[PDB]
Amino acid sequence: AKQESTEYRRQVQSLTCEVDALKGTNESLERQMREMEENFAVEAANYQDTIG
Amino acid sequence: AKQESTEYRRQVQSLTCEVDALKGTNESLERQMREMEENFAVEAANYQDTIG
Amino acid sequence: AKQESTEYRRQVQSLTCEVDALKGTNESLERQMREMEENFAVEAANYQDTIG
Amino acid sequence: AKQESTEYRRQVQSLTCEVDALKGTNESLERQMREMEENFAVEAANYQDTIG
Amino acid sequence: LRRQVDQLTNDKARVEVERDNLAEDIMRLREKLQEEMLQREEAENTLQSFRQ
Amino acid sequence: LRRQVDQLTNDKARVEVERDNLAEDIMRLREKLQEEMLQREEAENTLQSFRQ
Amino acid sequence: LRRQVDQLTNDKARVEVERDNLAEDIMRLREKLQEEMLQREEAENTLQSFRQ
Amino acid sequence: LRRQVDQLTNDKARVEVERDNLAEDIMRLREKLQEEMLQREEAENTLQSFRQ
Repeated sequence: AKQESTEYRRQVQSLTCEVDALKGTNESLERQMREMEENFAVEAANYQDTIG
Repeated sequence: AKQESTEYRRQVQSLTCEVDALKGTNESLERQMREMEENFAVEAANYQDTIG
Repeated sequence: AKQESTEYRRQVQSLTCEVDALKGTNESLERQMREMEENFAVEAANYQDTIG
Repeated sequence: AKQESTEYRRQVQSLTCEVDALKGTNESLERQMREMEENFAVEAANYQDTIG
Repeated sequence: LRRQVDQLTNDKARVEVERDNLAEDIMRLREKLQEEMLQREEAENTLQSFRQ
Repeated sequence: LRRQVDQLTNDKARVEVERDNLAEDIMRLREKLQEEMLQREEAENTLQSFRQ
Repeated sequence: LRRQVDQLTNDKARVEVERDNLAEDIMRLREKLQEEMLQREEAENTLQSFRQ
Repeated sequence: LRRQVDQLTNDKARVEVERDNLAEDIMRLREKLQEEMLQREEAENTLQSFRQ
């Protein structure tokens, strides 16, 4: 368990930061989905402003 | 079990920061549905110059 | 006014989630302070009777 | 009014990405605090076991 | 005159739709370079902390 | 031999923590500066479609 | 064991310099990367003024 | 004839200021990627030293 702890502290900190990087990725993927909400909206409405 | 308890607590706290950064971006999708209503205000403006 | 209503909503919601993530940071430290205090105290009690 | 609604849309989109990045920086501090806190819990347990 | 009025009615609706789409399509190309560099700085910093 | 261990490994651990602080600050600054890229480098080239 | 610690001490000192190589290029990068996030926030705000 | 000469004036000097900002983006994302590439080429072998 003392030998294990020398990798386990890195495995814990890497799997923490890889979860935390997936968590900053998931908030930023919902920002890509907001910017897709604006893209489907400008596609629908601003195209019909050009028809207007 | 305390190295393991320090791991899953950090991964759950990182996931708690996800779940509240996702909601502040769900509150940003509620603005991209207004950038929709502004792109429809440009449809209504090109339809105002149409009708006029 | 719906685009500007989306500005203020996103900013206030995201600033609220920043205060929530900085509390998630403080709660991680306030838990770690107890997890190390429990790791010191529990193994000091296990070794107290063994040394005794 | 459509041009003003298009300039405030750029201000919305820029300020959304700026506060999403400051939120993603606070979640990154939360995740780095976890990976230091996972080491501190393990260093406390290793120290107390080594002494006893 | 109306040919250039239809020119903005493409231009404006296009810059609004391309803004909110490429926000996610390019943010999800910076997030993956953060994945590639956190797998470097994990592999540096944690290897000083494993020496202390 | 083991007294040479205690005095050698600990003056090295002093020099190593005099570098582990720099590698924690760069890894913290990666997570933040990438959250800055996630907004700024999307906006940059997206807004060059509009520069035209 | 003492050959393994005379080795782990010479290793500790070598490998602190072999991390100081990486972390000094990441430290130079991090300082230049704070300067770059100002150059790309200059690109966001400049090209978003030009989008308006 | 005015609208044809005007559309050729616009498409010409469009590419003049498009290009120079697009040469700056393609440098701004490169400055980052080249400084990361410098570290990444030392960091191939030192990561196997660190673990030994």
